[PDB]
Amino acid sequence: SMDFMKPETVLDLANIRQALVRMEDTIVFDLIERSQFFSSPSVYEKNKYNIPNFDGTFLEWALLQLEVAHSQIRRYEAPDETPFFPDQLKTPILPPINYPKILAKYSDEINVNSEIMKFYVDEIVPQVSCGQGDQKENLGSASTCDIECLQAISRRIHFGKFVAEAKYQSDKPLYIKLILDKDVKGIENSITNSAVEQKILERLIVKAESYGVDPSLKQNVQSKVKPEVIAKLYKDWIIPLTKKVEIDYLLRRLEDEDVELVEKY
Amino acid sequence: SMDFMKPETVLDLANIRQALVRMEDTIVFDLIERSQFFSSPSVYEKNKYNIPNFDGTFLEWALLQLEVAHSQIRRYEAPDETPFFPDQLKTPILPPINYPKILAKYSDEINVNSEIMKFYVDEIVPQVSCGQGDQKENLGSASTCDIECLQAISRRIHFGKFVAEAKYQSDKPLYIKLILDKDVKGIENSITNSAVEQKILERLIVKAESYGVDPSLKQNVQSKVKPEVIAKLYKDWIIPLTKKVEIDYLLRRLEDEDVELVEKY
Ligand SMILES: N[C@@H](Cc1c[nH]c2ccccc12)C(=O)O
Ligand SMILES: N[C@@H](Cc1c[nH]c2ccccc12)C(=O)O
Ligand SMILES: [Mg+2]
Ligand SMILES: [Mg+2]
Ligand SMILES: [Mg+2]
Repeated sequence: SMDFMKPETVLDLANIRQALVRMEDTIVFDLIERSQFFSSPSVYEKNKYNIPNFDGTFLEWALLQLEVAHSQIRRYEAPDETPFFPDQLKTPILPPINYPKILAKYSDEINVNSEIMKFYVDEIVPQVSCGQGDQKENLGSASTCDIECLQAISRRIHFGKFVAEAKYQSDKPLYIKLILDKDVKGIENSITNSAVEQKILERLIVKAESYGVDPSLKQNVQSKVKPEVIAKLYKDWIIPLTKKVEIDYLLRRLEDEDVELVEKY
Repeated sequence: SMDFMKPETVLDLANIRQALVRMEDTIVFDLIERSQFFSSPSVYEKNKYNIPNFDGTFLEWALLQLEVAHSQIRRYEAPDETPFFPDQLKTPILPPINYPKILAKYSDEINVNSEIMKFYVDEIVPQVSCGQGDQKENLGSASTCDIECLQAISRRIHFGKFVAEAKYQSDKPLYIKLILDKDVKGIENSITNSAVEQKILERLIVKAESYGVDPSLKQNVQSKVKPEVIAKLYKDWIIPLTKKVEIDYLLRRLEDEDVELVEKY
């Protein structure tokens, strides 16, 4: 029932988990589409193409163009959108959506898109690609799929901000105590549910099978993305980084609280 | 095993079959992602928003921005990409890929993207959207999903150029006699296989259920996109328009053959 014009429907743990489940499908679809192309080392080589006045990889350059264009139509006014190039965005040409306040004022500074870009290129691309290879005529196709994947993974991971804020407002006296202690381990314990995480991993295995296998053949019955690769993407990267976002958000949460935490400290 | 650097592997009717089948997954995935948003009438209303120096809908404006950016990196030098705005593209900033010749010289002139935009907006959007209504904070999200859908559908329909050229080269003598005699029905009969059409259709219904139903919930099983809507999309629009591309390609095929056609004359 998530409605970003109604904060109470966004800061609802049941609505949040339902959206997270739906994001599993989105991410799996995007990886399956990226599995159409080879490892494509040229996409991720720094300045392989001497694009004038630009420094970086081809993927970074194509991502920068999309981000710049999407900033013109307010994509990063949304609280569930976190840009990879926050300093290079331009003023939108459409008037503001004017979202209600949901997250604390500093929330845009919680940005781990650099670590996402790093593990996506170094760990995921080699594992979801259909093979090792570099086809010049698929430079653009592969990098567009990369962008789709990168933006779905970044949305999922930075959704931890909504998880953290909803958890904060359900139990302010506990979290005020933890934040003033800087009890990083305590914060992690308060947000972690290992049993739920294992059941996410198991549902991902079945989604990779059901979405990644053509349902017309039962003679070449392999999934076009390895299910354990999908499960490992969450276990090793997406879930730990979501918690880092949540922890970093809470550690600064008293910056945007009334000094009536003198009551609870 | 299509290698667009190898013409013999592209004009392989078996290789074309597999690529069209792989495109079924891509289209179903995109419609499934579009089904997250409402019918969004504001996206498709002409000149609704205050966008300088432009006449059209917001979707058309956003699609134009993308096509212009992608043309800078040679997307429409590819013979399997057909632009929606062919007269508004920009000069590429990268040197060309240099594709070998696969299709006839006039191939870029057969372009049914106007028809695709029309039936997508008028017939597909209302049937896949989660409901009727506008949601201002999802104008961007819904338009981007539309663009993914439109580009996947356009690529599938304009793939009929490769189909026609592959058929033409498999049995030349047959087709010239037909093209010489302006028999659109005889050409239509030679390229139509109704039995395979019913088979891709039955596969689509199964694909819609496998990709659109959360497999952890496989009593109330509700697909994200109605299986009958995906079937009717191919039956009423995609298949007929692909054949239209094929006939219009073959009807002009003699423009790119030396006049030793006089043999078959
Ligand atoms: N596959 C071709 C054409 C293409 C498809 N989508 C693209 C997006 C961007 C650039 C190019 C493309 C290429 O990579 O060049
Ligand atoms: N949902 C918001 C933010 C957003 C997400 N993806 C987008 C893509 C383009 C533009 C905006 C967005 C909007 O449509 O405004
Ligand atoms: Mg997607
Ligand atoms: Mg090659
Ligand atoms: Mg897609």
